[PDB]
Amino acid sequence: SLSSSLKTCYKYLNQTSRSFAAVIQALDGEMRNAVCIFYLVLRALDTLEDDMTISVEKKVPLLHNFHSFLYQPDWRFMESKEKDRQVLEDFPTISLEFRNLAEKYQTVIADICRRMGIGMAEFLDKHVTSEQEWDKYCHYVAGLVGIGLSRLFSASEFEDPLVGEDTERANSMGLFLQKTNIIRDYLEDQQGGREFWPQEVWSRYVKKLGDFAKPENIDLAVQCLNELITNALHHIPDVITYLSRLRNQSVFNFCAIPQVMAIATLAACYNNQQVFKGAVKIRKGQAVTLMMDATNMPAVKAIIYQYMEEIYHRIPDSDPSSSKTRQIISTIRTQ
Ligand code: NI
Repeated sequence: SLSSSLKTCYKYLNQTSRSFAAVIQALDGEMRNAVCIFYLVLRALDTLEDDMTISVEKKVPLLHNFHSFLYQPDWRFMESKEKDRQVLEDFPTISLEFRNLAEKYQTVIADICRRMGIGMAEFLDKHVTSEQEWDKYCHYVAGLVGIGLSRLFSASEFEDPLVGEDTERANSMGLFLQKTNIIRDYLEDQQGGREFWPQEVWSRYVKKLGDFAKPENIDLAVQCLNELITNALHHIPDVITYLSRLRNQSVFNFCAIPQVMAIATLAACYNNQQVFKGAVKIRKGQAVTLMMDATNMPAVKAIIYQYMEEIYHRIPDSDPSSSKTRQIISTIRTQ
């Protein structure tokens, strides 16, 4: 039932999303192709942004005008040295399918690309300073994905207008995933010369973000870790509100699975020295269980509440964020 070009698009989706691909492919009806194409367009944009072999002077024009390449049938980019470069080399195939989408989906995807390109370009030289700047960066690379998705769901009418309307809750969905990834990936990012932890926070502990990798600094590193985890937890009430408003089963699964994965991850990272020694992962069986069970509101709430309990009873009295961590958890639990 797929055209030659759509066949190729799903192949790329599987190459670049692994799974998530199966969850996307389970989306009902018109949502499936819309989300598949949105994901590929975002992957192409992110592939440009990530590629350190592309100079800033070359990269900014590509970021600024990426949204316009969607309407340029022959546009491709042949000089990338990144893992997912096939989506850039074969962009014509993706944009062809994009232009085959209903106009209501095109409008959303183009708007999000435009906005993300501008934001990504703003952050190419600079690192993240304040907590407000952390939220801004996360909005650009992840919050806008949540906003775009929510707008696609409402436009398809498989979800209520409210989903696309409430940009704040949609933004939180994205910020929660992105902050979680940033926290978990401290060491991987360090070894790759990337710095995403906000300076207003870490500079309360060490003189350079890299100092957290030093074993004499483990206590300070964990305090900072716990502070950032506490920050991320503030998004959980919005995540619960967002999930609670979904009436489509395939949408609910698509939305809930990454969020329950993120919470399991934050729970694993909390007060955990191993964050600064390797990549803390969810144990493989457990990850598949959470995926398999993340299917209705009572079940997801029960999961989040259990993980919040595991954090709560691990909070060291001596942690400088201990009071705040307890308070957000009590807030999450009583929703
Ligand atoms: Ni420009």
